Amino acid sequence: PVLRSVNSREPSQVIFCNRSPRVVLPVWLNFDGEPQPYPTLPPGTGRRIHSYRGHLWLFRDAGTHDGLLVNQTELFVPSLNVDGQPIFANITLPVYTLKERCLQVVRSLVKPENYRRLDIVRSLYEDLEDHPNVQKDLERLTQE
Amino acid sequence: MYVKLISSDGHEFIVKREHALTSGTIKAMLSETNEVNFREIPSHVLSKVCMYFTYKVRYTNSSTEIPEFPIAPEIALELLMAANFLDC
Amino acid sequence: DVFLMIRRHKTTIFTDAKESSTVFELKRIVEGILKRPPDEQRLYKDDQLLDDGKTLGECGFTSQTARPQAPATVGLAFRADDTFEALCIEPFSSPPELPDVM
Repeated sequence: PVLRSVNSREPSQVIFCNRSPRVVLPVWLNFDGEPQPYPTLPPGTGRRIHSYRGHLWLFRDAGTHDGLLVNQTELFVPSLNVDGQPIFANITLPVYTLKERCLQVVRSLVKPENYRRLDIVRSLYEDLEDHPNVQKDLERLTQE
Repeated sequence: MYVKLISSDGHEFIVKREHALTSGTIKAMLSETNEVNFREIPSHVLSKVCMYFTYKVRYTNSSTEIPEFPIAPEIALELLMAANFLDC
Repeated sequence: DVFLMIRRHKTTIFTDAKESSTVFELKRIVEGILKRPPDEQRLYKDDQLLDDGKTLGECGFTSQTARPQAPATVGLAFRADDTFEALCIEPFSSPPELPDVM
């Protein structure tokens, strides 16, 4: 594949800092390019973790898998440390489109089996049923 | 430079043109003078859309911590339909 | 900075200010949109009335209560023919009942 961590074996110190109101799910793309879930971070918390150079990380909402930003981007790759200073991965809420934010709220209020009992266009049923997932966004990143 | 957005029930919302152009649909409509009338969007929904424009412009390309944009359950569906039509 | 909705009958204006900004300064920008004099403006804070010299922080408006995503409402009335109007803000439409699926 393309989006996959590199088995560098070069230690790199990182602080996952959750600066979002969401419960954050750290996801490590293993050397095969397959996402691997890691322990979650509650909102407003930070943990000093041990990763390695060239390893790919992405961050999601633990409950909804909504995409989150890290250091203003989507993918975070640790770099070699300098002066014993850790690398800060600042996880932040994106500025969602109004539509995507609307879909998030609706998805949390209506059971998925009852999406199609709402008074909306059929095109919105498909949008509501198109839940965010890591595999979806990896396809976008690989092709670019 | 301001633009007036008028809801279906008669309420009038005056917002900056920059904020209004967040919506691709409004941009085409804007180009009366600097006035747009929405026939399907009630006032309680159009008021929340303008809050999104202010929220969108405020926290876009900013290092300040981004807060959650609040959407009450009562207005969730109507905002979704307005958002889908407005492409914002 | 603070974000507020200046409301007057069926007229709502979205604009930003600061806790240090004074009531008279807010009346300045109101003239910038509505083209009306500050002399014929009467701002309100929950039918409490606001003094031209006091600041938004002194009037209770705060950055945590005046957010971009949830601006703080400010009443407005105009003095027509040397007679101030009474507070009359048109309420927004009420949302419908919540479907059972919610």
